[PDB]
Amino acid sequence: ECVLGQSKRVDFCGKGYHLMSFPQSAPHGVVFLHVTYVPAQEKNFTTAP
Amino acid sequence: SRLDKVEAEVQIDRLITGRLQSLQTYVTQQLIRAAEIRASANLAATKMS
Ligand SMILES: *[C@@H]1O[C@H](CO)[C@@H](O[C@@H]2O[C@H](CO)[C@@H](O)[C@H](O)[C@H]2NC(C)=O)[C@H](O)[C@H]1NC(C)=O
Repeated sequence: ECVLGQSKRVDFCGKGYHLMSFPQSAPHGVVFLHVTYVPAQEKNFTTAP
Repeated sequence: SRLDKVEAEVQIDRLITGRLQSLQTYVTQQLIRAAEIRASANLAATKMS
């Protein structure tokens, strides 16, 4: 769900909006490099429905 | 109170073996219950996110 696709599940693959992941092999395990999109530099606006 | 230190060991070793087995049974069942509690806690951490 994260190397073979893009997941919409929140915090399943990294903190942020998941873009993609890269698997790396570790001894007796696996390491995922989760690439996410994190919004930055917010600014206040007035809004309306 | 009834037996001397050589006849008492025959009985005390029986008691020790039995009580150690009681503790072992308790700990084994606590591990098996902790696995299920951890599955439930992982599900709750997934539902939170
Ligand atoms: C969006 O507006 C709020 C409200 O003005 C800003 O929050 C205040 O920031 C000031 C510092 O400049 C604090 O002293 C206040 O306590 C904050 N809150 C409130 C309730 O007034 C907030 O900084 C603005 N956000 C952006 C990104 O501009």
